[PDB]
Amino acid sequence: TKLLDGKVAFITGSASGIGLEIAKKFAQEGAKVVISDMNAEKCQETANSLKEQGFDALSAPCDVTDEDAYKQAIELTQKTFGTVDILINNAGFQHVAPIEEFPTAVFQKLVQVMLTGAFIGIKHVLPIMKAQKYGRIINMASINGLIGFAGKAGYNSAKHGVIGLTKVAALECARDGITVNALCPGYVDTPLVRGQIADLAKTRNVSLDSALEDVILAMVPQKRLLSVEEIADYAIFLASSKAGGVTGQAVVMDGGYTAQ
Amino acid sequence: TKLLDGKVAFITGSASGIGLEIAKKFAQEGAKVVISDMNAEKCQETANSLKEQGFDALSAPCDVTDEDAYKQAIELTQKTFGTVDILINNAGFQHVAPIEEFPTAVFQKLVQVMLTGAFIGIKHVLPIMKAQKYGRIINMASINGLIGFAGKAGYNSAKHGVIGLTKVAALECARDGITVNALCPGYVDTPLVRGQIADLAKTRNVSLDSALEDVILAMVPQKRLLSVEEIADYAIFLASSKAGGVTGQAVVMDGGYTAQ
Amino acid sequence: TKLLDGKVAFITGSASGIGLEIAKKFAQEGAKVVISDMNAEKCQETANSLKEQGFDALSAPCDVTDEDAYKQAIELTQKTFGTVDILINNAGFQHVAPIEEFPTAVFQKLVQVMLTGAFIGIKHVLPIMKAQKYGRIINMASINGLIGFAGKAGYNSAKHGVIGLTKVAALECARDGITVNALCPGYVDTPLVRGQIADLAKTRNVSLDSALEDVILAMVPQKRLLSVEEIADYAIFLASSKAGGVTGQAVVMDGGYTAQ
Amino acid sequence: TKLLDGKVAFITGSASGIGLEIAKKFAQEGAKVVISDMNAEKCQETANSLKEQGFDALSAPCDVTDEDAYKQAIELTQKTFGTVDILINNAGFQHVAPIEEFPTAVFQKLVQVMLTGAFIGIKHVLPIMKAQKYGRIINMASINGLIGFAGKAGYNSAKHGVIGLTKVAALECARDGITVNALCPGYVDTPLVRGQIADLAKTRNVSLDSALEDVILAMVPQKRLLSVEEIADYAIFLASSKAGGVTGQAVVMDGGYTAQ
Ligand SMILES: NC(=O)c1ccc[n+]([C@@H]2O[C@H](COP(=O)([O-])OP(=O)(O)OC[C@H]3O[C@@H](n4cnc5c(N)ncnc54)[C@H](O)[C@@H]3O)[C@@H](O)[C@H]2O)c1
Ligand SMILES: NC(=O)c1ccc[n+]([C@@H]2O[C@H](COP(=O)([O-])OP(=O)(O)OC[C@H]3O[C@@H](n4cnc5c(N)ncnc54)[C@H](O)[C@@H]3O)[C@@H](O)[C@H]2O)c1
Ligand SMILES: NC(=O)c1ccc[n+]([C@@H]2O[C@H](COP(=O)([O-])OP(=O)(O)OC[C@H]3O[C@@H](n4cnc5c(N)ncnc54)[C@H](O)[C@@H]3O)[C@@H](O)[C@H]2O)c1
Ligand SMILES: NC(=O)c1ccc[n+]([C@@H]2O[C@H](COP(=O)([O-])OP(=O)(O)OC[C@H]3O[C@@H](n4cnc5c(N)ncnc54)[C@H](O)[C@@H]3O)[C@@H](O)[C@H]2O)c1
Repeated sequence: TKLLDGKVAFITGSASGIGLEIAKKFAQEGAKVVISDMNAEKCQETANSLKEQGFDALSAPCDVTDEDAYKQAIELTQKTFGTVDILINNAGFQHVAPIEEFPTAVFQKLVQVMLTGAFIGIKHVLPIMKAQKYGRIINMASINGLIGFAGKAGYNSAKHGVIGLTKVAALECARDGITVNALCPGYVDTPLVRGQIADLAKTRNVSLDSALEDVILAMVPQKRLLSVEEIADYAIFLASSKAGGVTGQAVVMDGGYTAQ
Repeated sequence: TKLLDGKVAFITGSASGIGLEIAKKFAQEGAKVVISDMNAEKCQETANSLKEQGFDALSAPCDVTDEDAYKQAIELTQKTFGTVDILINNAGFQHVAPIEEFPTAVFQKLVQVMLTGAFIGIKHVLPIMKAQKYGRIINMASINGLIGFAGKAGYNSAKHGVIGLTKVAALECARDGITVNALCPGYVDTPLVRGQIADLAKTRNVSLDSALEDVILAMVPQKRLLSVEEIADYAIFLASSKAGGVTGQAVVMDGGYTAQ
Repeated sequence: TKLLDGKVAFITGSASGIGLEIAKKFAQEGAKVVISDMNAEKCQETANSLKEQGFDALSAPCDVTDEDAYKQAIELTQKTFGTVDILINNAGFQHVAPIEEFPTAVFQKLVQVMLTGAFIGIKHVLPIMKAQKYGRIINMASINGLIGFAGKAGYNSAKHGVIGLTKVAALECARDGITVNALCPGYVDTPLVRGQIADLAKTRNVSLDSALEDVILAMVPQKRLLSVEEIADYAIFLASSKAGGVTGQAVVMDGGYTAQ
Repeated sequence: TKLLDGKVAFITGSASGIGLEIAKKFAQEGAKVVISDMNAEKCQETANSLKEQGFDALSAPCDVTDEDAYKQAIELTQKTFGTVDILINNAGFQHVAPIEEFPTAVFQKLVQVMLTGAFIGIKHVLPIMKAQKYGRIINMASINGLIGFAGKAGYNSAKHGVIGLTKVAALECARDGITVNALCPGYVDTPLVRGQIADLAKTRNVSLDSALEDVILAMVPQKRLLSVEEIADYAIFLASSKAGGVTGQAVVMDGGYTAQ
């Protein structure tokens, strides 16, 4: 069966990692998918490969902090596919430092990409969704939106913020056939994380295996990275017509991290 | 596709309402389902109808407060189907009173059915699941496990308690291929609730429609009862092989109740 | 100054540990204190020493699971001091086991002492407090009321439950000048805990110091036991006329345990 | 007794409302208080009146979004009083609009004042506090940091964010004698709120009394505004040497709003 059959899905940061898998898996479920990221070359390359596999894919690159460019990617989507049924605000990045050595500019940029970016997306899709009395907004948050972690002042601040935006947005459209949720993964096996494992391995003079098993997974009860496939599967449920009563939630898939 | 293909699902309180729909929908997803409740007559009638529709159904009635009878229903399941892959602790009931007029016996019985009952189920399935390094335990909790509501001393106490049991159980089996989650519905269109709408309509001398729209749905942003179909659909996801990284969570489907 | 000047404080489990310090410190703040516990000999000894220090102390021993004896301790308080302004539900105990080896009787008893006990206390003081349009109820919960911990099925279930009872009770008396809060300590330097340090030291063949510093404080950011003095100081604030707008809260003092 | 005796308290937004009361009440508890706000004239006027009442008060005006001016107010404090023991990040404002009509600039400014402002304060006091192995940081958040409210996209996003910053900061200094908490008031009787009552009274053609009792207090179980005195009293406890084991918490004083 095709759980997202001829729905139109716009996914920010979809040229790598969780967003790329979400785009791929949404297409397999019958979605028309919009590949959007900074790297406009990976975006065409991505959408072009999905088209060769017989999928409906549009390249609509944009910096989510650039409201003019984000608004025009949304208009190109409307022009191309007729609507936006599903928005995934996934674009993000990381900077780990103690607060004293945390550049204020970088704090502000993490917040601008991962909070203000989601707010821009939502502001511009809410009209399209309210008109059709249907939609699904998923803000890719993190357990770091629900707990503290030393060195992640900007990230945890931005992810905490996007859960607040999620609840406010959910209340504003609860009557309009529209859900607004924050999907909160724990550690996922992504380019992002294998880099951070490499990072920790160099600096602590340990093997990639120890770096992963003794540091990163130290506080994960299941002692494993989640697969992008697992995040994508939860995204499909939340993005589907079957999840219309789920709204204003921080939805957690963290191998038990936050249960302790 | 059949998301629960030849999994064995044991569901407490499955002769009516959410448990009956879960049993029906789990069967459509290829589960072998065990109908278990107080009313042993409805249990045979239920399982007999599922068998006539070409489903694999066992009647294993028991009072979940009766640990001998619960343990024997689990053994009859093992004998019949070879294992238990999925436990749904769904059995429950309600008594609304101000604390001063809340009989202590009734407080204790709500807790015994809806907390101690879940603990008995889990204690007896954990061996079977740990041996096979696979399982799914879903404790049917409520938003009343996450918030207060005047008049529900025993219910809210028991539902809060089963979320605590959920987290403890999740941590004890996180390495064993086993997930333990609490599904937290808001108001569902059930025999239970249509009765409580009738109740409120008599006592306040209003129509069933006002009783529903002005009292019960007063604090539901979506202003609607959830369908048993919606709870069942979330239960299928959480009970499926696709949700192996979801554990120790209060998973909320409440039309936005708890977002405000 | 005397923050509890001629208030009447009834404290369950007040013959040792946190309850004994609360009784002592409440007396220093001008409270009339009721010492209540299982050990009726320690209760007279306690109250007799407070009297010799020029304090107003009553011995009213009772098992909090014995509703007849709890109701009569409350009546003896009314007879002796004229009212109950402050109830501290502190009585408790611990049994750590994996769920499979967790006797159901012991699960039920942890819940009966630490949930049903608090409900009995509240049921019997709510009339006295509602009549006078004043009161303070503090349920001694734990971080284990807010998170999971492996081996604590009964404890975490009971503490989770008493936070639910707290919210329900708070909503029932929010107009009556009455607050209902759950004080949630982390690890406190108590007879209870020094025993559990001794326990862990024997079984793991390590020093008391390693047992404390490497096991118990492993997940405490501040890397220290809290003093009974610290819990008592928060109890005084919450029990004082200054905290009338604090109600229905899990109030956490855990050296940062739950922030991660 | 003087609970803050010769502690040095720097309070942002302290020329009106909660910050002004905190400054006044901290002075009565023996603090040396720094009055800091946009209005540099109210700041001198404030500090000058505290000096005439025999208090230790410094006027150090600054825009908390201006990191150069905030850093220099902190240096003037060090020069004047020798240290900073207590930081209250209180500066804030409100803009209520549906997301579609919510100017992105205004979203960004609410976040810059109430999140980035707190991060600037913390970055610059953490060195002073870590050197002396003592401090207290209180971020004035709101229940709107813990729940959703329609029309408050920027506010709820910023307040949610500052709770995240609170937990991260708490973990970074848990060993250094420093606590970081977010005080979360409900509706307080402030210039801010009496304005919003006037606002609602005009627009809905109702009396100030109905506007307050039927709209604002609709979801407050205690059906009353909190006094600035009540927030100040909790701030004193959290800012005192008695609260050293409280850290990384959203500390709620909301007349029961969030318990339902
Ligand atoms: N990987 C994990 O373990 C993990 C855990 C929790 C949550 N998350 C969150 O999930 C999301 C996906 O992360 P990921 O691990 O797939 O990797 P990633 O962050 O490398 O991928 C995100 C994509 O966002 C793009 N991007 C960055 N800034 C952008 C901007 N301003 N505008 C447009 N695109 C921009 C990047 O180019 C990248 O391709 C992020 O929001 C992340 O914070 C990740
Ligand atoms: N209906 C709602 O709106 C709602 C909302 C939140 C959560 N819930 C929870 O979901 C579950 C299902 O409730 P429901 O609305 O389908 O109706 P229900 O409570 O009428 O059905 C539950 C079943 O449990 C059975 N049962 C009761 N005590 C039992 C015992 N000791 N042993 C065995 N079986 C027993 C009953 O006979 C009944 O058939 C309950 O746990 C309820 O608390 C319901
Ligand atoms: N010590 C800690 O680190 C810690 C941490 C979190 C919360 N708590 C909670 O704080 C409370 C105080 O614990 P504590 O460490 O002071 O020690 P404790 O549990 O040894 O003291 C509690 C007292 O309760 C009494 N008691 C037990 N069962 C009773 C019953 N049925 N009726 C009456 N009295 C009974 C005991 O005799 C004892 O004197 C408990 O509720 C505990 O669960 C303790
Ligand atoms: N009043 C309530 O009911 C309530 C409820 C929850 C939380 N809060 C929070 O408590 C705090 C105090 O609010 P309040 O009601 O006393 O009123 P307020 O917001 O009017 O007072 C805050 C002060 O901050 C100052 N300020 C604003 N922007 C500034 C900037 N960039 N730099 C420096 N100073 C600046 C203002 O001039 C003002 O004097 C705020 O953070 C508010 O969000 C208030």
